[PDB]
This record gives sequence, structure tokens and C-alpha cells, in this order.
Amino acid sequence: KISLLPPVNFTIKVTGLAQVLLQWKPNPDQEQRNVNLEYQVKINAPKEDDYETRITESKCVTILHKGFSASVRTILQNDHSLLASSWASAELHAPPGSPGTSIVNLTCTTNTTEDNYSRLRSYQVSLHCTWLVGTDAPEDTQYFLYYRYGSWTEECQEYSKDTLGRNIACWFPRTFILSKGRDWLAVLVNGSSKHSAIRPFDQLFALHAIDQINPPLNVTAEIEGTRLSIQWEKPVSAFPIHCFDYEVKIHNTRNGYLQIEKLMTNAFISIIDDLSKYDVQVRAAVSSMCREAGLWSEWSQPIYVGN
Amino acid sequence: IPTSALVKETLALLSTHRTLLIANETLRIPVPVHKNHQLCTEEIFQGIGTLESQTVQGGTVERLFKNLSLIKKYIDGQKKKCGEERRRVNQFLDYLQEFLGVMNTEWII
Amino acid sequence: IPTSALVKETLALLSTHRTLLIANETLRIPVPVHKNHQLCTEEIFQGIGTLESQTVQGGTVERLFKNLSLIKKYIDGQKKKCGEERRRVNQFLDYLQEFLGVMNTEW
Repeated sequence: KISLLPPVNFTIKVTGLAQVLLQWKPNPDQEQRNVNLEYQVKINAPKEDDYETRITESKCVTILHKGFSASVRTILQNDHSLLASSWASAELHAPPGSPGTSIVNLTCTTNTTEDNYSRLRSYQVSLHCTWLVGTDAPEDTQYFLYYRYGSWTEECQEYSKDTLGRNIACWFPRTFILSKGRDWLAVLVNGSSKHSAIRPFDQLFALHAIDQINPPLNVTAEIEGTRLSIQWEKPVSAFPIHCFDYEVKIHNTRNGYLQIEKLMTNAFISIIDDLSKYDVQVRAAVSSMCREAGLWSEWSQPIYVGN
Repeated sequence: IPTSALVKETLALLSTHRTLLIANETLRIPVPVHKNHQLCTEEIFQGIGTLESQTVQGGTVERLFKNLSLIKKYIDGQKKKCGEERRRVNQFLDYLQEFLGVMNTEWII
Repeated sequence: IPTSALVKETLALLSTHRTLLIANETLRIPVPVHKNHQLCTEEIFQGIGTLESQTVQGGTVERLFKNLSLIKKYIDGQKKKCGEERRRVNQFLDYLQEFLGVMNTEW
């Protein structure tokens, strides 16, 4: 004999950039707990999702510039039956401002370099972000950049500007972003004007999608008579050695004969002629075995070899 | 029958049968809310089991779930290798410094 | 009190009271042969608990074992978080793929 009561005190609070905490409490009017109740979270906007939880709170990572809406059920299930209560809902209203007041085309890029300034950590991670102002963007308005990785948040201090002195690009030589990180990069571009309201913009980036991979290093090609000998070095990244995909391009400068090998090893040797001149380039990308598929590096500086 | 190249072929398998596996839209499987993956082997491979006990044992699908089962017993192997060799105090404390050091540097907190 | 500050502190204290804990040579505690630490949290804190019941919680020795206690509670919370939420298959596979990628990266 059970009629399911919905949870109460359902809250949604912003806990950081693109990050909310859903909170609710079990209905105290629900018949004395002799059976284990669970809950079903449904996210209505801006991106639809639904899942279950054993507890009474849940963190949701989501953009906020479009507002946010969620609902939570009480669920009771065995095998004979499943019971679901009515929905307890809560929403965060969309930010005040006109649509054309927001920035346009937010593009961010992370890069890994070597950290000699700090013996505390291995490798730096830089952040370069660009955007457009907007058609309905006022002439007096200003923008502010913020990012978040994990539990750390920083505001930009290196702004590039346009004609009207309103911010259009950002630069972080140093970040809290982990070079082998596997969490989202929440980026926030806020606004302000004494003569209007500005709609902010936020975006979630995956590191594997924005991390510009550095080229293979020390690319050398030697001609030992009838064969070519090529070697390079696993680029400036925090990723080890058994985790890199390489493409090596051998171009016959004479007739244009072409050979490209996608490999993981750090050296390569093939046949050619004693007759022709060749130029060799190498290209790097983190293997699909350590992370999800990402960007390739630029080809190495063309090393023309032979004659 | 090795191990270090199982994952390479196993991950590649998951990249294909994804559309087949995610066809079940009612199924809810435990997913950790944190990114410290190795702390959650028991839940990950229990999820793999539930996902196996609800999947059409097809052709190139049935192999994936043995490769996952094989990976488990490599992990099950490493698990018992954590505490069956008693060594001298303090090699234990040496290990502990590394442990707390990793949690400090690597882990997200 | 914040976990990051707790570890930074606990590490320092651990190095100070080295010789003190070194004592009992009859004592034999399991020590892993690999550095996949996150598999051995149960083994490690079993080894921790076989010191607190043998060493003297006198000076700042007591602060060490209390910090390790709090670190254990943090880790226990992380394990509890392993299966609190049950999600769609597509999200599970994302984690499994991300899981297998870490093993490869860290080996």
C-alpha cells in the first residue's frame, strides 16, 4: 500500500561557471521509510537529459546563458512494478538582455609548453580565446572573460581590443588547466553597459577538441646511400610516448611520387633513389588510445634531403 | 594472448558498436560523478555486466564483452597484487608519500 | 580543512615523523609492486590502521593519523560517488572509453 509523494524543497543553485547543484529533500509526509526510495532527475533545458540517483542532490554541468530547467521524481521499483511520483520542478530564468547584445563565434585554443619557471609542475597550459562583438552590440559596451577548469576560476587580464576599445580576444599564458586533463573547460564571456542590458555567453569545451598539438621535434632525415633514415621526437605535451599517432610524408621533389605512413613509432626508414631530392615532413596527434580523437599538429618544417 | 594491445583493439570495437549498444534507452547504468576512474572498477565492470545481460549476443559484439571480461581479470590480477607481498617498514611509508603526492598533483579535488 | 590543503599538510607531517614510525621490525605490512595507487586504497589504509594501533599518538603523531583518517573519509566519499547516479548507456560508454584511455596513458 503505497502512493508516491513527490520530493520537496527542490533547489537549483549556481556553484560555478556552467555548473549547478540540484538539491531536494525526501517528502517527510511519505509513509515511514521501510522501503528504499530513489529519485529520477529530468533536465528540460537547454539540453535534455534524464537519470536516477540514490541520494537527494546532484551536480549538473551545463551552460547557463540560455537559462536552465530541471525536474525531479520519487521512484519506487522492484520487479512486479515501478512507481513514479509527480514532478517537482525548478528553473533558472534566462539572463536579462537582448539577443543581439551577446558575443559571436567564441573560439578557444589550448596549447602545452614546457614550464621552467616552475619546478612545482610539469608543463604549462595556455588559453587563447576569440569572439565577435555582435550586430546589436552597443557602442559603449564592454566584455569580460572568465574560465573554469575543475574547481578553479580565473578572469582574463590580457584583452585584445577593437576600434571602440571593447574586448574582442583573450590570452592566458598560464592556466589551471591540466595538460592531461579529461574534464570540461567552462568559459564565460560576460557583459556590462550603463545604457543597455547585455546577454552573456558561456560554452563547454572538451580539451581533446581545442588542444593544439605541437609538431614533432628534432625532425632529421639522413641519406645513407640507398635508404632514407628519419627520426623526430614526441612533441611538447604531457602525454607520454606510447600515446602518439604520427604521419610521415616523403615527397619525391623530382617526379612527385608520394608516400605517407600513419604510425606510432618515433622513427622511419624506406627506399628511395640515389638520384632524386626528397623533402620530409612529420605530423603529430594524440593517439585514439589515450584520449578521444583530436587535432593534428602542423607539419614539421620541410627538411629537403638527398640529390 | 597479451594485454597491452587488448585495449587498443577493445576501444576500437567500442567505437563501432556504440550505436548498437546505446539502442537501449530505458537502461540506466551507474556512472561515477567524478573523473578518478581507477577508484570505480567494481562499478564500471558491474555496469559492463548489466549491459551484457541486456544485449543481443551478436557477432563482433560478443567479442567486445569478453575483451572487457579479460581486461577485468587483468585488473582483478593487479588488485590482489596490492596486498599479498608484505615488505619492511618503512617501504610502506615510501609508497605512501607517492600515493599522497599523486593525489596532490594528479587527482581533481 | 579543504582536502587539497589537508594533503599538503599531511605530507609534511609524514616526513617529520619518519624515524618514529620506523620502530617495529617484526611488523610486516603489504606493499604493492606497482604504482596504480587507486586500486590499493583498501590495502593502504589497512596498513595505516596497523600503525595507529601500534604507535603512540602523543605529539603531532596524533595529527598525522587524524589527517590520514580525514583523507580516508575523502576517498571513501569518492567511492560512494562511483555508483550514486545511474545514467543512459551512451554516457556510461563515454566513461568506460575515458577509463580505458587512462589505463593506456598511465602504464
